[PDB]
Amino acid sequence: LKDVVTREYTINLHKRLHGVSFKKRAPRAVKEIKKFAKLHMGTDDVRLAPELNQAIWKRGVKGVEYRLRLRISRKRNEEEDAKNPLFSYVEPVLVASAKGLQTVVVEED
Amino acid sequence: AGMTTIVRDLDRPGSKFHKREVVEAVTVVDTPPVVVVGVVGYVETPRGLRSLTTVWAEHLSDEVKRRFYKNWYKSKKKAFTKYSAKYAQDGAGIERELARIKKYASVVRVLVHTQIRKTPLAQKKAHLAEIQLNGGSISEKVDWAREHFEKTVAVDSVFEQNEMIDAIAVTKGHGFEGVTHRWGTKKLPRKTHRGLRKVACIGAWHPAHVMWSVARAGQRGYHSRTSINHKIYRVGKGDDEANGATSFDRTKKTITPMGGFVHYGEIKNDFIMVKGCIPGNRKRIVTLRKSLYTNTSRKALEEVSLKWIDTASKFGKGRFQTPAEKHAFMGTLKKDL
RNA sequence: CAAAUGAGAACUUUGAAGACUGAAGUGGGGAAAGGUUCCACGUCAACAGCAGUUGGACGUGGGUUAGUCGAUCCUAAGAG
RNA sequence: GAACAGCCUCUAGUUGAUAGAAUAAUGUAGAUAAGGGAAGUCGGCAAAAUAGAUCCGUAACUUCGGGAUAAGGAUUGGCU
RNA sequence: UUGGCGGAAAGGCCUUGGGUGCUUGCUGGCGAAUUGCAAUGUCAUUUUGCGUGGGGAUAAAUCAUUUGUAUACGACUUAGAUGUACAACGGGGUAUUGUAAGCAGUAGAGUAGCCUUGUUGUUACGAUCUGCUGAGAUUAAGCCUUUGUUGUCUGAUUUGU
Repeated sequence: LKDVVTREYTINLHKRLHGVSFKKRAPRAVKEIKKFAKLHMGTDDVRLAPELNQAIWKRGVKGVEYRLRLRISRKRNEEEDAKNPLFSYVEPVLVASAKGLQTVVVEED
Repeated sequence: AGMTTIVRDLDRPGSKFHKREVVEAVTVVDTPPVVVVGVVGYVETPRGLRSLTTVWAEHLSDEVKRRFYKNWYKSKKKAFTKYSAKYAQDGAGIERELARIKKYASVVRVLVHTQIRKTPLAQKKAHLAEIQLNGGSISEKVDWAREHFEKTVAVDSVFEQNEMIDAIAVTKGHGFEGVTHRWGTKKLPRKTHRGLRKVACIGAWHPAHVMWSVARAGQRGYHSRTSINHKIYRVGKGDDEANGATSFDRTKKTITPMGGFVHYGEIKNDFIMVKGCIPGNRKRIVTLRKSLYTNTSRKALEEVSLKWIDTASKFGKGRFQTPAEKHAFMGTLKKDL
């Protein structure tokens, strides 16, 4: 019963979206978070929470936050599962600031 | 590695800056000692120089076999394995090849390779080249090569200060370029239909072809260039703190600027500071070659003593040479309690 | 962004966010014109210069209620 | 705000225009530029500069009505 | 089997010796027809194979990922199966800006009174000023370590001397 890990990460959307056209910054932030989850858990099937979408779009197209504290939980697919048995769910985690935070495993307990 | 600035007294008897200090741009080339792994002999033929054989070293560096590979990580690392099996005897197939190089091969060159692991680059793939030995008989040259097998030659052995050398490098690439910047053609007037960064007339009616001498768009940069007459301003030692320290400054500081050379890093190895610019960009392999003639010019024969070397940050407008000087100017700070 | 529907969803629906028109509007009605395009119910053949589960498309149906709103009556330039 | 001008927002409506990736040249649209300032060019074409309001000041000429916002100067916020 | 010599494109030359076969150097014995009167009348060569034997070692490239010293796309410098390797975050260095929020001040032009009979009693405020505070924020996206945390490391195609 492995590959069910949940980890807290900090993603630097600043370096991610440096030099991007203003009308594509929040969509590109969504795609960069998908790629970040894929690089850190190997799962193509990345599902973003609507609250994380709200965090990304909090300040319009070009107002994506500099650093985002995400909670990526790799889970197991079900209900007519897709090609990949595993998928990642990316959630927003509320912090006062996203600075000074290191990636940390969280457990179901 | 990058460019920096020096201050030196200028000595040409007759200039209005004679015995007056001058501020000069210099280029720093980080030169860790290169390993001599192998030699090749060239017999002269009525079709040019033709290599007759190459004799390699017994143990080759991991970086040099990486040079020989492409997907190095997913490899059996079988490279020069049977050559080293040929080795481990006295001269079973080795003394014979060296003897062939002596008997023939008027021109003999040593195969040398860089220490990319010493250089701050992330390459791990050494640069393998040939260097021609230019003295003595062929027997002397091949004896030199065989004696220097698996040995590291430092640049202070070959290049001296106040010396004119040539830099051979591939210049910085700039992709596809228009004719206006690729050739420096006059821009067309503002009221030009269909663009103005072009050459207006690319040929007459006859000959009914575009000639090779007409300027056209295409690749700019990434060209091989050999620029001559660069004066070596310093041959500094990596195993030496206060590299950038001179008899005028006497401050214990290294040539590496504040925050490190931009896009490159540090110069923890031996280095050369040459005057002016050289072809190629930072992080790029360059070849430093001895002059092909005897240049006096009353400029090649100039004795250069450096009075000061700029080690301020190149990542902006750095006002300080050393962290101690920065702390001395700014006093105590909030971060350091 | 998620969910639903669906064989199939960048485009359908529903939530959530970000926006826009900014009251001489991208809003609510009408005149000429169109003629059923209105509205409900079913899916890929065509059409919607990508797609389509959607549609002003396709098939089948339903829909327009006046003594008071208009016409009808009057005369205008004019026609006869 | 002088203002159904330009900007932002309630009501209402829309989120429709094939998309994804990358960011070569040349384009289209929009900008900036040392020092010089029309030397460019048929030609100051194009662009720039000017600009609202208050106060001061305002010539030649004149059909006495104008020219005139002539030209030319200064000020402008917040708070008590 | 023994010396070599030959690098211009050497790929050729004798020998030192042992074994074997012909010898037209000089003389004999047998055979040849009939392919019919000629018919080129068939005699020498960049490759291989279910195959046989005198013997040998079990490699890479490419796609996918990455990289940015490159780049329109291809190409091009790079990295990636346990390394002081790579990557995502965090301190440092570095740099850019200019002194953050909050709290406090008998600071601040001033506007309205108390009575316990006027050298700090105080309130409803008040742009700004001062202190914490060269602070705070940003810092590679084409500047470094994972001495800190956390993860990654056997996926697909082709190559005949």
